[PDB]
Amino acid sequence: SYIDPTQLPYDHKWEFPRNRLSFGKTLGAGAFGKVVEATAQGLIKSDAAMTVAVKMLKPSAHSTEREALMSELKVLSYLGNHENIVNLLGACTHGGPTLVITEYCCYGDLLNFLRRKRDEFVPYLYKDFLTLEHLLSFSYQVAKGMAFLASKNCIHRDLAARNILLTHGNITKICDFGLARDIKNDSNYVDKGNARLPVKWMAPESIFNSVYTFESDVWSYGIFLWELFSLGSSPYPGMPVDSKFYKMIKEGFRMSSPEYAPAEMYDIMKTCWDADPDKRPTFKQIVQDIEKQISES
Ligand SMILES: COCCOc1cc(F)c2c(Nc3ccc(NC(=O)Cn4cc(C(C)C)nn4)cc3)ncnc2c1
Ligand SMILES: [Cl-]
Ligand SMILES: [Cl-]
Repeated sequence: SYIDPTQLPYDHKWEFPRNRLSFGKTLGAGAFGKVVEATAQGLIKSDAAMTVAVKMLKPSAHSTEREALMSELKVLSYLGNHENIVNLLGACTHGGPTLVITEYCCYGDLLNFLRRKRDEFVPYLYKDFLTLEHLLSFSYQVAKGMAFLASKNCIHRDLAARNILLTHGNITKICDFGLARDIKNDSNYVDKGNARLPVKWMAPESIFNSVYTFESDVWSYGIFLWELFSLGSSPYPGMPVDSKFYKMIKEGFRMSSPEYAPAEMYDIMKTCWDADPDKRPTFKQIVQDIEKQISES
């Protein structure tokens, strides 16, 4: 962390009346928070309703979780809108609990989308089959969103396919479910000290020294590329997170290329996984690299 989210300002232009929201089904829930599908009336200039996503806390939440939701709102307001990120539509900070209104993404999280599309995947129609072209586009859009986050001095800390949403026209949006994810029952989060952490996506310096940087997010992006080109497989298959796992990461063990990864995409993964953070590429360098790969395709 380079910037203190609590000190970031919230623009009151985002303020929306909560009585103009109609809550539907829960899209995701954790121990202290949830994301609900909702209908927002008067969000559009004309008298028309629109589907939105609303993040809110559960009655189970404490002062820490209340501050974390406000900190998330300040970060979203500070960042402003970007094509490759879930965008803020509004918020409710008066007359009740904090509500954060973000855009609805019709295809949901990228991880479940890849798992659902896995069997009909075509490397190279009405069928809407997942292709290598879509995977390259997804890699490019996420690198672009990450380059923008880096440019605003923001560290994601939990970049993974599960924190990517898919919307209209195979458009990816970096998100953070955070408290609206049941990390206690998610096998992708491991007990490490007093926390439940996504260890298989974390850079060694994050694991062993609690250091989160622009470079540690780059490491996670490399893990994300592995998930993407394996069509939603869990990283380090058959390897539990134990003493042997930590020893192997420290001693230089790295995953082999996934079945559908082009050699140039696996080259990015290897550089993302450099033990030296200074030897890893920046998100901007990754964007330029993928750009070249797409044009040459
Ligand atoms: C087949 O699928 C059917 C549709 O299913 C869904 C499921 C969902 F969970 C959805 C969803 N959830 C959601 C996830 C995260 C957040 N909040 C943030 O990301 C806030 N944020 C953003 C950041 C950084 C800038 C990256 N940090 N915090 C808000 C909402 N949203 C929209 N549409 C969804 C659609
Ligand atoms: Cl509850
Ligand atoms: Cl609250």
